[PDB]
Amino acid sequence: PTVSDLECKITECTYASDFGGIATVAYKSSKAGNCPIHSPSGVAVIKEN
Amino acid sequence: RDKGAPLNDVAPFGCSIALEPLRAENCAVGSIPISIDIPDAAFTRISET
Repeated sequence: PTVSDLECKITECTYASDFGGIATVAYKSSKAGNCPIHSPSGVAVIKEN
Repeated sequence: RDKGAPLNDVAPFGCSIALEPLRAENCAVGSIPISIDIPDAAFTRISET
């Protein structure tokens, strides 16, 4: 991993849903890796980790 | 014989009035409200990039 230039764009969402939110995180890495996707919220969770 | 301007023949939309339930065919009349389901396939992948 090396993470730089991170942005979140939400393309579409279902309002306050089970996992009805679809968003894309576009990014730059200096070294490709696998980075954990996350939200520290308890009123929101990311489906994937 | 009082055909000096039947509505078919002066139809100001070029409607070919046709008979039986009655209809005005191939007009230039109005503007048409359309609720159109756009295919998601005809937008970009997930990002304007």
